[PDB]
Amino acid sequence: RGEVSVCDSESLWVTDKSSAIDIRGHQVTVLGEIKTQNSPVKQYFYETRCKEARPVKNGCRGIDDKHWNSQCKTSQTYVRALTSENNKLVGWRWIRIDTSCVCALSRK
Amino acid sequence: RGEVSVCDSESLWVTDKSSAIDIRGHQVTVLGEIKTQNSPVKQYFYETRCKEARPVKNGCRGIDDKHWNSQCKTSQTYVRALTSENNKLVGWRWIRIDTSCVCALSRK
Amino acid sequence: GQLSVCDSISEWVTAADKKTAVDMSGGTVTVLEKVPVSKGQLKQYFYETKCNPMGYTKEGCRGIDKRHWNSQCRTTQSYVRALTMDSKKRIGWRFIRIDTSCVCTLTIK
Amino acid sequence: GQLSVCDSISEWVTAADKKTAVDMSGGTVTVLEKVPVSKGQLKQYFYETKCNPMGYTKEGCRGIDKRHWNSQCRTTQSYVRALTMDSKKRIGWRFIRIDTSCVCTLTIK
Repeated sequence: RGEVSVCDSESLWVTDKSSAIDIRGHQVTVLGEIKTQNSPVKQYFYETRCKEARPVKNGCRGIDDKHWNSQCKTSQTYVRALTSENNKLVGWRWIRIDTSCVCALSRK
Repeated sequence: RGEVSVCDSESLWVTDKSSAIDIRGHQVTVLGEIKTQNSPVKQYFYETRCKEARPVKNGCRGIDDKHWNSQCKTSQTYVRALTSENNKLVGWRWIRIDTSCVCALSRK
Repeated sequence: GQLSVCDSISEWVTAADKKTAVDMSGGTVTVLEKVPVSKGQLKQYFYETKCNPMGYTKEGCRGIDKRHWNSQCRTTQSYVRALTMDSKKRIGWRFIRIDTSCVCTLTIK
Repeated sequence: GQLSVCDSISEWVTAADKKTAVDMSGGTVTVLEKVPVSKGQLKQYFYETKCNPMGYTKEGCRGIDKRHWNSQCRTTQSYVRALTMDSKKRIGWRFIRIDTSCVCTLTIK
């Protein structure tokens, strides 16, 4: 019971996502459901972002501010989602979702 | 090229079956389609019955009529089909479909 | 009563006992054990009939004019739809061959 | 510019390379290679990120006040939906765990 993270984070199930940035860099609409196989099953994501950009207030925790500048930034990963673009071309695309909180280092 | 069958038969794809006898002995309606998995795919059977009850006219061919009475009867097998009964209880039931032509022997 | 020209036996066979099968195209296909329906799952099984290997008709059929004929009981197959998966791992409904009868065949002696 | 506290590498991983995975329930599940969609099939794959085993950060994280701290980069996982099949051979969409990050953990020295 002595472990501590350089940055804190929260995970949550995101159930009403309707917009996202795909692997190409476009804004696409995330559909609310996957109808086929005739269920139909709703489409939701397990997300995890940063609680805030600074746990301590020099940047991230545990850092050597004596020679480093930090910040806790949410990082993203790609996940396939059923989407549409301008209400057309409905299909599976790789979209960016917040997947973790990570410490960014900068020199001085 | 010298083989001959005791009874002849025909196979066909049956595409408009709407009634059948199930494993319990009831008359059930065969639905025309299997909608789920959201295709939807039509429901058809590969059937095979007797061309007629007598290829030769003593009964079946190759028999010893000198001490046997034969007849070629269509025999059935059970296959699961999506069905309904009195327009309710839609589900998968074992139904009887003609599956082959077979020679029935009787003594004298 | 009557009597069959060839002795047969039927049996319920699950996809689990079966494993693989040949479709109407020649391809070897794996037969899935359960199929997703509305409520839940459905165990996939088949009703098969074949020549009884230990029936009386194991050497020739019954009631055959042995003078002009040689005979033999053989298992014949039929096409049944099944949820399956092919070699390229694609899942779908296909017609596969299953034993459904034991018929008598003659050859002129 | 910036620099990560922990060195990571990403990779596209197909269900074919993967095979099995653990769902949100603890169960080992087989990940299906292709999923039936409208037109045809869809090869099933994932984008995974993990601590780079041959990165500079293999013994402790970068920028750590080594005076008061011990540190370490570790791969953390996330939940992604996947068409899978369980131990009772049931097919369905489930959340499975996949590596999505490499984070730094501290322990007071």
